Amino acid sequence: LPKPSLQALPSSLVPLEKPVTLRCQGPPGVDLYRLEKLSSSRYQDQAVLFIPAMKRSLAGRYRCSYQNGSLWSLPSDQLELVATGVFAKPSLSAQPGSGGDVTLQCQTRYGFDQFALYKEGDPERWYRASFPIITVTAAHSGTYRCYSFSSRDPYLWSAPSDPLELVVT
Amino acid sequence: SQSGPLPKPSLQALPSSLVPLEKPVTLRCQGPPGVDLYRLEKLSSSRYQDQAVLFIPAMKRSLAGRYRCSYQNGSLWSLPSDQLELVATGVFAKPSLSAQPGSGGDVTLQCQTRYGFDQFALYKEGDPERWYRASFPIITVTAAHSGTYRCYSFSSRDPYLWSAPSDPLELVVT
Amino acid sequence: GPPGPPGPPGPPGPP
Amino acid sequence: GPPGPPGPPGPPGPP
Amino acid sequence: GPPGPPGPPGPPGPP
Ligand SMILES: *[C@@H]1O[C@H](CO)[C@@H](O)[C@H](O)[C@H]1NC(C)=O
Ligand SMILES: *[C@@H]1O[C@H](CO)[C@@H](O)[C@H](O)[C@H]1NC(C)=O
Ligand SMILES: [Cl-]
Ligand SMILES: [Cl-]
Repeated sequence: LPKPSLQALPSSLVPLEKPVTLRCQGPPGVDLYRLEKLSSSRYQDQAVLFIPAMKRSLAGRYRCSYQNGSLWSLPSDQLELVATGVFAKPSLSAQPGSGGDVTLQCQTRYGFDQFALYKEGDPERWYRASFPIITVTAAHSGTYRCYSFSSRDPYLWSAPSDPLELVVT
Repeated sequence: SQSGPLPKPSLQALPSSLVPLEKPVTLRCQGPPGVDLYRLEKLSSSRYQDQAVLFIPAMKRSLAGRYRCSYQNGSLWSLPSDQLELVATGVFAKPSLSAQPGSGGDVTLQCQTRYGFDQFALYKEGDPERWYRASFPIITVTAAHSGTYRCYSFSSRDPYLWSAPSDPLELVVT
Repeated sequence: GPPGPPGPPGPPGPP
Repeated sequence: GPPGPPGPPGPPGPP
Repeated sequence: GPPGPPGPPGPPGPP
C-alpha cells in the first residue's frame, strides 16, 4: 500500500514566528490520515497541520501515513522541519579556489559546528560542512546565502546570511 | 473541565500469567473507584468485553496472547493498561535443565528439548523473580543468585504457547 | 447504546 | 441501543 | 452508543 507525500508549505525552512503547513497526501477516498512528530512522539488523525507561527519546539522530523479499510500504508519520506532565525545571521564571503572552484566562508561568533550554503534558483544547489568553509566545484554565478547551526540541535538554524551576489569567471 | 487523561488501570492475572493448559486463571482490571465501564480486550483479535473480570476456568491455546484494559468515565476513555502477556503452559513435553558452572562468576545453563524450538526462557523463584530469554538453548548467567531455577521452551511462531516447566534445578553460590 | 469496539492498531513504528 | 463506532487508531509503534 | 477506546500501539519499526 503506497506511501503518501508529506510537504511543508511554503517551505520546510521556516523563520521563527512565520507560518507553515504540513500536508500529507495519498490516494483519494482513503479512510484516515496519521501525521506524527518523531522526537516528541505526538500525532494527529488528520492530514493537515497548520503552524501559524513557527517555534523552536515544532522543529524536528515528521512523517505520515494513511489507513484504508483496516490497512496501513507505507510511511511517507521523512520531513525535516527546520526553524530559522534562532540566531544572528552569519556573514558570507567568497575567494578563488583551484580551477573552476570557489571557496566560500560562512563566518560566525558562536561556536557552531554545522553550516549550510545554497544558491537561489530552480532547483536550488545545497552544500554542507562542519568547518565554516565550503568549496563549490565548477561554481555558477548566482545568489548565495548560508546558515549556521549546531549538531546538538540540527533543526534550529540561524537567520540566513545577507545574500552574496556571486559572479564567476 | 479536566487537567489531563484518566490514569490507566492495572491488569492482573491470578494466580499467574503463566497458566498450564486446562488450569484456571482470572484476569482482573482495576482502576480507581467509581468507574462507569471497564473494557477488557485481547489484542490482535476482535475479542473484548465490557467487564472488569475475565474468568477462564480452563486455559486454552486460543486464549493465550496479549491483553489490555481501560475504563470509561462518561464517554471519555482512560489511558490503557500495561499489556498482560497470557502464556499457555504445558503445550509441549518439558525440557531438561542442566547447568555447568564457569571459571569466574558465571553459570551456563542448558534447556534440552527434543524438537526444533528456537526460544527458551529461564527463571529463578521468589519475587523479585529473575528471568532470562535466549534464542539458543545455552544460556550464560553472570552473578547468579542462589535459588531454584526452571526453564521453558517454545517457538517464536506461537510465542505464547510454552512447554511444561522443566524439573527444578537448585543453584547454590558460595 | 454500548460503546463501540476498540480502535484498530496504530501504524508500524519508524526505523 | 446499538453499539457505537470503533475507537480511533492506536498510537504509532515504537522504533 | 459512544465510540470505543483508542486502539493499541502499532508494531515495531524496521531496525
Ligand atoms: C479504499 O477502500 C476501498 C474498499 O473499501 C477500495 O475499493 C478503494 O479503492 C480504496 N482506496 C484506495 C486508494 O486504496
Ligand atoms: C469521573 O469524572 C468526574 C468528574 O467529571 C470525577 O468526579 C470522577 O472522579 C471521575 N471518576 C473516575 C473513576 O475517573
Ligand atoms: Cl529557501
Ligand atoms: Cl511470573
